[PDB]
Amino acid sequence: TALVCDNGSGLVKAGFAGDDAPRAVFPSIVGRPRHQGVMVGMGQKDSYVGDEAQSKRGILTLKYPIEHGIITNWDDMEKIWHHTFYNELRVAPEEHPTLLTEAPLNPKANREKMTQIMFETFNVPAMYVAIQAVLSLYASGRTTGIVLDSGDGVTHNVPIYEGYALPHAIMRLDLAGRDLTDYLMKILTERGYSFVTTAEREIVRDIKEKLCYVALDFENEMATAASSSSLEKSYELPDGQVITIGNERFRCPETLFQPSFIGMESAGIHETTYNSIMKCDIDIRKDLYANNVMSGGTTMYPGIADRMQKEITALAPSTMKIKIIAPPERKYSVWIGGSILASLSTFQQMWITKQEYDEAGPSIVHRKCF
Amino acid sequence: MESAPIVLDNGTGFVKVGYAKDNFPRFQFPSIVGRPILRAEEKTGNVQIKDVMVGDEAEAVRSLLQVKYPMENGIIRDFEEMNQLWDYTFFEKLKIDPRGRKILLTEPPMNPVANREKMCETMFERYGFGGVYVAIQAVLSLYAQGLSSGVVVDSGDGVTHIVPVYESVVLNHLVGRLDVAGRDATRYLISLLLRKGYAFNRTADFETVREMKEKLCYVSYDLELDHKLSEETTVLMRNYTLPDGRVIKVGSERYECPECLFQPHLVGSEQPGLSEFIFDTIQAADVDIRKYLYRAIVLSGGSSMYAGLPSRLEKEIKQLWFERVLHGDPARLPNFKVKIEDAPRRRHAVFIGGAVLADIMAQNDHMWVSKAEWEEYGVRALDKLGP
Amino acid sequence: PAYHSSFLSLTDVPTTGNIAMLPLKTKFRGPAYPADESQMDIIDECIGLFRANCFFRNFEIKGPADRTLIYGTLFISECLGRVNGLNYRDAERQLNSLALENFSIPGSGFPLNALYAPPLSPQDAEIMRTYLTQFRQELAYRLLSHVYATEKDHPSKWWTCFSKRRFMNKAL
Amino acid sequence: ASFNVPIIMDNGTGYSKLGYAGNDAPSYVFPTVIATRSKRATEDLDFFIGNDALKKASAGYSLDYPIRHGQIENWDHMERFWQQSLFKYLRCEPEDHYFLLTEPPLNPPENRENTAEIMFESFNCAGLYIAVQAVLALAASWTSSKVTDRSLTGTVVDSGDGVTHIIPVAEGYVIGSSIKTMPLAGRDVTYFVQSLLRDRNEPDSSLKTAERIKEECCYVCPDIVKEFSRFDREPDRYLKYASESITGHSTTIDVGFERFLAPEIFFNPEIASSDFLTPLPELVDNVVQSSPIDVRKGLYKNIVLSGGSTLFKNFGNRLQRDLKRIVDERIHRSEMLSGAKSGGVDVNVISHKRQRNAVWFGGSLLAQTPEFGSYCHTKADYEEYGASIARRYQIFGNSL
Amino acid sequence: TFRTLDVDSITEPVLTEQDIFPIRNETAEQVQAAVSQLIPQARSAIQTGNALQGLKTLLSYVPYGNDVQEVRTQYLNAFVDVLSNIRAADIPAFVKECSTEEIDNIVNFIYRGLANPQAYNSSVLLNWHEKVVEISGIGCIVRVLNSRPDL
Ligand SMILES: Nc1ncnc2c1ncn2[C@@H]1O[C@H](COP(=O)(O)OP(=O)(O)OP(=O)(O)O)[C@@H](O)[C@H]1O
Ligand SMILES: Nc1ncnc2c1ncn2[C@@H]1O[C@H](COP(=O)(O)OP(=O)(O)O)[C@@H](O)[C@H]1O
Ligand SMILES: Nc1ncnc2c1ncn2[C@@H]1O[C@H](COP(=O)(O)OP(=O)(O)O)[C@@H](O)[C@H]1O
Ligand SMILES: [Mg+2]
Ligand SMILES: [Mg+2]
Ligand SMILES: [Mg+2]
Repeated sequence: TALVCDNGSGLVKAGFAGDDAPRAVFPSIVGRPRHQGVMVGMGQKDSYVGDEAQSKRGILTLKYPIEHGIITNWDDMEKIWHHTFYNELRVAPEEHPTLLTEAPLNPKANREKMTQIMFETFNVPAMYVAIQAVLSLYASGRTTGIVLDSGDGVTHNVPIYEGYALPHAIMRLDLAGRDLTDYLMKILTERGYSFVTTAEREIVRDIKEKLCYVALDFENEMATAASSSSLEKSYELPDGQVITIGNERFRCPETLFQPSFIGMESAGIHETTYNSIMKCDIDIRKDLYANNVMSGGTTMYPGIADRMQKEITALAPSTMKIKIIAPPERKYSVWIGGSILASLSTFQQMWITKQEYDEAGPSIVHRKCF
Repeated sequence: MESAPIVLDNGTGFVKVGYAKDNFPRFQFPSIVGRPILRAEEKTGNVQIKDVMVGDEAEAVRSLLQVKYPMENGIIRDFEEMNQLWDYTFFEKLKIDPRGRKILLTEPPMNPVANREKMCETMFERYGFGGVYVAIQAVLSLYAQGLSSGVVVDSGDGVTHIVPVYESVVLNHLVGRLDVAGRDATRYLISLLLRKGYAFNRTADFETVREMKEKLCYVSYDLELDHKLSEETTVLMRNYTLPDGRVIKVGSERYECPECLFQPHLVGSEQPGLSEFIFDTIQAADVDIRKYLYRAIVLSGGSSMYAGLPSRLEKEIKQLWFERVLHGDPARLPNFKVKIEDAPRRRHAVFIGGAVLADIMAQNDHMWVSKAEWEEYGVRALDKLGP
Repeated sequence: PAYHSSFLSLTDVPTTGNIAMLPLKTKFRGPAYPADESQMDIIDECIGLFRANCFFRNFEIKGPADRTLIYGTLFISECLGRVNGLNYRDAERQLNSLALENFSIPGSGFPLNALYAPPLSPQDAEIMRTYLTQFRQELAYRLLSHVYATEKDHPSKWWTCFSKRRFMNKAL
Repeated sequence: ASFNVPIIMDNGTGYSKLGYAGNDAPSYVFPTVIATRSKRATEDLDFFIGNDALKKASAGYSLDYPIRHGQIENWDHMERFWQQSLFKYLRCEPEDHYFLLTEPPLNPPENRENTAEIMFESFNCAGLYIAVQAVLALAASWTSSKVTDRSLTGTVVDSGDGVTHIIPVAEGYVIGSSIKTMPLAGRDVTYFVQSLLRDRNEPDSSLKTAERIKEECCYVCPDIVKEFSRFDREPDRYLKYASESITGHSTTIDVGFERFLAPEIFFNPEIASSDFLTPLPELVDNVVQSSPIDVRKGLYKNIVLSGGSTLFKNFGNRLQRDLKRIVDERIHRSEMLSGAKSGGVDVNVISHKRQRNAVWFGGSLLAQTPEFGSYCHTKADYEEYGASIARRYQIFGNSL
Repeated sequence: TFRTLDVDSITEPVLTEQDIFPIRNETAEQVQAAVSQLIPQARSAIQTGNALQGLKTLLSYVPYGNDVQEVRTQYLNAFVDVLSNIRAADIPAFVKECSTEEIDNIVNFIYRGLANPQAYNSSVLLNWHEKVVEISGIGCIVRVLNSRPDL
């Protein structure tokens, strides 16, 4: 078995090649205690990761060692990788070759340090570092498509046709579930609710996952919310305190289509996808409209595929047949695609081995990986 | 007196009130309401206590009162007591008939909408003001400077809030609350003095430690130096006499109390302190405007008045740019320019700027939300008051 | 906290200065409106609360009903000072003599002249005196039914111990 | 560290509990009192402590309690109390042993500094751990020492002779920002019982007689105006207590409303004091509502009682019902705004077989840990840095 | 963490001692030669039993500078040796005839002597301190407090 590890910007997903779901899926978080007052000898330690960091979160300051798809803390990312191998998968990584994942248009030093730590600290036999969006295509049983991936820290469009990527037409936006959680923590202040700790951020992420949705037509949902409580819902805080949420349910996801809600100068995900297909050549522009693959947990909102369809059909010419491809497994599609790729016969010659790393150094990843 | 617009800084710790073109508050008094109490305490025939007593009438007499605050954290907690402050403010401080007047109100940038709605409703439907404007407190503190760009940080009794402004555009996505201010520092002084065996649990004693903090506390410029003066020396020791006549000794608590602004974890908050909250805010602004925000960090509000706070804040921003931008390389640090703006009048910069803005819009009758507009649109009349 | 008057929940009650002239069950002459004989009134409340309330050292007054309960509470402390060692009959005559003798009203040596209003007119003073004399005669007569409940020639020690429990450190 | 059993000393305001780690009880439980005299000078040798000091008041010794309101305030007397604890009662050599000491969460930096110099320079102990006292009382609450029985989140209400403090602890970490203290405990309820015997002019109002009337006669009622009324309605509510005088003759005391009115000191501290006003159920609410939102269910689900002054009959039930009232009124204000029922929160106040000495039993259980000698100051740390090594607050957030 | 990084030492350079006290207008070898001419006169005045003239000649010039500790300590060795060889009855008659600048130099160099008792006899320096302060007053010590740090 090869390992597949999706280096999720908010959620690590790990398992073995040829399996059809992650064996382990957990928060990409390291938590540290915000109190020095202690019980002696009591199972009590300098850091917690993943599900220990979530279950202990009230007394921890939580930080993600990835922000916007880039590893900002290498000393804590090696704790997360150590936890994937020795605690979640329960393997010695020096026995198993590892497929890793990366966002497009990242710093090259991210992919260099990511190959360096894997050979120099985890002693792996071999490894590879695929762009996430081509894995999500391979997870869906097609060789043409435009993949809208949207995780915790990044959202990106990759056009791909007959198995050839169009790298000049790739788009990347530093706006996803982290920024939507920030904006929900912000706009819930207008109801009178204050969420400010890195633990309350995880409560507001759960409010967002359970109750937020994409409005099919935003200004009509605003007029609906101003007219009736039929749009409002209730949430049980961990305190047993009951919270009421209304237009914040759809104002939060509207930021994905209107980045100016967070002061960000960008196209929304409709216009970003349109400009990405419109940057491909005219014969390929006929086909990728019928194959808008959606991927990652920020593409998981209720109503998102129907509104993504009604927006992208207003930008495209009226003769085009448009399809949004949004599987119920889309949360895991980059991992499922990595599980497929690491199982292919023709892939086994294109790993990076420990031998060619010793012969070339960490810069080898730029000649082996797209 | 005059037909001018009234300006009211109905702040969490103090009301300040007056009119357009006033260079200082016409009156300022504690935003407190008192009810009669008896408390195994001194009594005399030389005073009389009414069933509601407020502002200066309460604060001068507070041994005789159950003191309560209508506001906390920048929001009205009890409108029945806020009505008693507003009655006092208009009818026996200003000695004015509000009927058809225009009034400028203030609040911090991230309040619940119900605060502004029920506050404007009260102005239209208790007092019968002819129009209202509600201004963000920190943009008024920039009007007091005569200034159109800079990051303005206002710290009062209830909340510390920050508003970046560039070329008169307000950067609404960058505005933030640090939920630590003068009341948290006063509650922390009570907690620190409780480790020394003193007690201040009566509602009347909160104003006593407020005056003690306001007299004796200062911001340490260099923590290991103030800890050295604290642990190796008696020079930080000071005596304070309570209105009881009791004397208390205070030492490290003088720098350890306001340190909760720069280290919020001391009061249980997980937020970054003043310097790191201001730095994370400027460093989130666009590349072309960061220099103009660092060259004008405008301090405002009473909780900016601790001795050495401007010095500590400037240092600690230079020191934080040196860690997080230069990664500890000295060679470029002299090129980084920061300027804290630290005016003498800055406790009242919100009022003084409200008195400027209320004059700029006094003749522009369409700029105010009208009573005739409120009674036909309701709360949707307030959609005039910015995004 | 301390216990406040249930009669603070009453409204449109007659008043003098800021005493409430509450409905009173009594056979003494004066201005107080006859209460129902079947229900607790301010004197059944004032004696029932007194031996709890005299231990508290903090009390916030909700209105004129509590100003009336406080004047009663201070007068029960006076009665339990006057009553000691007496027969029930000697106590009735001593505590009626105490109730009737010339006392300070609010607005005159009154101990709480900051918390009570002066009488609102020269005639309000006479209705305040004629109410407070009737009230405190009834309050004295009612207390004696409790302190001489089990025996008749000596005051119960379970009531005489409050004779130095000076409510809020105030006395008449 | 040494292989010898650590020595546990919980020095309370009322009582000192002395023993060795791993025993099924303290070896000694006696008052934190010293009896002192008031051609070679030896009056600093002539003192006595504990039960043997109580015997010396008739021999002209002045008794004093060197700990008052939780804090040591006479370091001459506390040094002599510790030397007599070590060399008479525990009969131990400090050079061979590691020590577990205790003090309240508020206690001054000055007290831990003064404690460390007496332990390392007067006695020369091998090492010292000064524990956060009610954090040990959480560990005494376990059903057994095994890891599966541990409940590392809970509020602990400790109420001894001198002070009562409510400590939130979650996942084994103390939330020091949320500590509340009430300056009233078992001694203030004795002074109130004594004051009521004295108001009735009873034949005896000595401090021992007021103490014994707390331990035997007092209990917590629902409401003092209903309970005063029950002392009219039912006649056997008044007890008769037989007491023997200092000069050795019998007396009989009628005990009355102090049976319920004296334990009411915790639930209405305006009875005891001008300076503290918040009742214990509201004070425990203020601890949990100042504490982080994710730990609030855990802190209400496990409210551990500790210290002798929590042992009043019906005390945990009064605290539970009054706190459940505060908690459900706050939850229902939110259900009534939202139009949906919550899951609620269970408030559980826990009384347990080791509640009387929970700090000592916790100190014993934590000093048995293989790691314990690494949490102590060793005398080699003290030889470098002196008493400043103990000065920094353990429980609260420090600047620098 | 940022709190401990010294920014002040590089963003606001503080005054140096040579901003307060003027630079020495003589080179290190020039002052070392000037003292090396005086020490033999100071030694010779002890052998003729004229140690009072030994001090009056030695005191006519004083070395200063952080670059000259070797010749400053050689001058201090000669100064303490001269003061140790003057008879205690001669001190009052000599001190009253010194200038204010010679007195300032005597009270400065008895202070450099008192700072190093393993080299210098404090007993004679304290006897000189008593008599110089008795005759010339407190202001001579005030001039030493205020004096240059590289004397
Ligand atoms: N010299 C001072 N030193 C320290 N604190 C001060 C000083 N002067 C005022 N304060 C504190 O500032 C607070 C009052 O400031 P201010 O009037 O600006 O607050 P506010 O406007 O009423 O509150 P807010 O703006 O949050 O609603 C009080 O806590 C007061 O003690
Ligand atoms: N059902 C959902 N609806 C909306 N957001 C969701 C949903 N499920 C998960 N999320 C969001 O998915 C994000 C994580 O997506 P993921 O694809 O795992 O990102 P990443 O791979 O980069 O770590 C989180 O921000 C989370 O809030
Ligand atoms: N059964 C009891 N009921 C009520 N109080 C008790 C009981 N047993 C002991 N006490 C009281 O508990 C207090 C001693 O508790 P302890 O925990 O030993 O205090 P401390 O540690 O502070 O010295 C004393 O006031 C004592 O009289
Ligand atoms: Mg991802
Ligand atoms: Mg303000
Ligand atoms: Mg104790």
